[PDB]
Amino acid sequence: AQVQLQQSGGGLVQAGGSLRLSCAASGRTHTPYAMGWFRQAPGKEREFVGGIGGVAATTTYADSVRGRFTISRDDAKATVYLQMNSLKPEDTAVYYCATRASMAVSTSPRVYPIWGQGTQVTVSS
Amino acid sequence: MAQVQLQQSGGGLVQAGGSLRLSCAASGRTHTPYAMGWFRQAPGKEREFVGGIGGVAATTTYADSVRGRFTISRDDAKATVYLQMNSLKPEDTAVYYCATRASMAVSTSPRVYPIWGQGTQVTVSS
Amino acid sequence: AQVQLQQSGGGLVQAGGSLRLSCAASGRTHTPYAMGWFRQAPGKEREFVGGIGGVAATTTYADSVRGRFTISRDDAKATVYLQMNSLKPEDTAVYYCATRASMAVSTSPRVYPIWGQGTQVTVSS
Amino acid sequence: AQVQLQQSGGGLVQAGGSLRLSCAASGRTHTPYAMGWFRQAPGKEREFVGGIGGVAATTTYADSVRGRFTISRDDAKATVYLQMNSLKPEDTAVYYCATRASMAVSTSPRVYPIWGQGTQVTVSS
Ligand SMILES: O=C(Nc1ccc(Cl)cc1)Nc1ccc(Cl)c(Cl)c1
Ligand SMILES: O=C(Nc1ccc(Cl)cc1)Nc1ccc(Cl)c(Cl)c1
Ligand SMILES: O=C(Nc1ccc(Cl)cc1)Nc1ccc(Cl)c(Cl)c1
Ligand SMILES: O=C(Nc1ccc(Cl)cc1)Nc1ccc(Cl)c(Cl)c1
Repeated sequence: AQVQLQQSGGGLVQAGGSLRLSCAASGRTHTPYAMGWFRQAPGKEREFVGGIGGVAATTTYADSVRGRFTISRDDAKATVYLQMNSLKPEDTAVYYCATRASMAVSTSPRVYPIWGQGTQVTVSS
Repeated sequence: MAQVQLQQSGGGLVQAGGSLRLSCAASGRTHTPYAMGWFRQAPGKEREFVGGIGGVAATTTYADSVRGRFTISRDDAKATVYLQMNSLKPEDTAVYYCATRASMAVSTSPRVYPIWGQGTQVTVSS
Repeated sequence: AQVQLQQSGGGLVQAGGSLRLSCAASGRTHTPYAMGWFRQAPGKEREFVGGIGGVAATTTYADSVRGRFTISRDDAKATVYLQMNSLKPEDTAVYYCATRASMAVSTSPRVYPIWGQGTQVTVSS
Repeated sequence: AQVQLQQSGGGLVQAGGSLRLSCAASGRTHTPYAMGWFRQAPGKEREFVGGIGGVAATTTYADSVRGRFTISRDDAKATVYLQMNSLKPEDTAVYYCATRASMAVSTSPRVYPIWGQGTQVTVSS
């Protein structure tokens, strides 16, 4: 692979809690390229959460996470973050970052050829 | 005695085009929907608004000169607000301050914020 | 009410993670005086965690936290910090700082007349 | 290439004042590896100030700073701090942090391949 994505920072929190995930990229990195966050809960397909792309770090969000989750990036560290607030039990899933050779963010996981390892996030009621 | 205390971290010297993350950790009677504003001040210059975050939905606002380069976010449970800087320029050199007030509305005037961080130096070499 | 201690910095940490607590002193402060750190889990008495005192900022630690926790102090801010690393569930507890009119760090809570209000630290695994 | 360190927080202080420097590590970090602090005044070569290393986080100090300066570590944030107290004008210098692929602390700058950018510190009369 041209690029390797290493994820950090999940765990188990109570409803209303916060977590921050990181996705550190190494290899032939290019920070304007799209980084997507996707999650997969038990029994479900990979659902798009949000993405970041472009020379100006523009973000886009799924309806179910807007306002609560925030995506950012540190260019010099080649790292993209997913800040999660007001967490809900329904947010429980394995979270993945993924990237592709385009600035454009897509909702389809299938157009991202490069995947991080996944991080479990679990939210108690 | 203040009702809230702001403790700033991060900063330093980087090259033009570099990146930094600044942190502003709030303690005491904290209420995370209240506005947190970032201001900067370079030696011999007036204070100026950088950007801010506020509201239940974490709405952000920025000065024109930093839009597309700086991003503000918050971590409610750590009661901490971050200012992510990318594509840094010599022009961005200054002490950076966070500030807060008992209102969700982000104001661009420093006068309306009664509570201040201690500042952190950011130097961007030419 | 000769010196008062305001704590900061508690909360939920994931197993293996880190947290810094703060204890700020106000009033007729003497930074060479001993600041003790103690914790209490439900169903146990306040047990000594560690402490700092003297002009040289000498420290001492309970066996179970040595290597993992560091105490330090900032004289101009009249603040003492508890840096905690490699946190595990056994560390979950309400954590207190305390002081006394003496440079000697005592392991007994009874000889400290000044207490901070305490903060909860919860670790899940 | 493998780890970067970013230093924070220089500045002016009065004699008798305190200051806290940070050294944030990023990349393929290993937190028990040795991080040394050095200082250099108007061209004199970097003299050792202190270091921290090992699983149990052991600290070592130069004679000229012991007691007054303290080093600690936050493993979660891959950051090392140097807290400075009772500062005096002879402490005026550029301070650096450095790291190496070994737990062992050494007093020689040479054996640390990785260098922070340096922070100025100035202490007045
Ligand atoms: O590098 C990246 N994305 C990326 C995005 C944000 C940050 Cl901070 C860092 C890296 N993508 C990339 C690079 C090369 C190829 Cl071939 C492909 Cl297919 C993708
Ligand atoms: O608490 C805050 N702001 C704040 C904003 C964001 C975060 Cl993550 C955390 C805290 N302000 C506040 C609170 C009380 C008073 Cl009196 C005043 Cl005057 C201001
Ligand atoms: O001041 C302190 N402790 C203290 C410790 C560390 C720092 Cl950084 C700052 C302050 N104790 C004190 C002071 C006065 C009295 Cl009467 C008594 Cl009874 C205790
Ligand atoms: O990681 C480190 N040091 C370090 C020290 C303190 C903390 Cl909190 C975190 C990290 N060194 C390192 C790591 C890799 C390489 Cl190749 C080299 Cl050459 C050095």
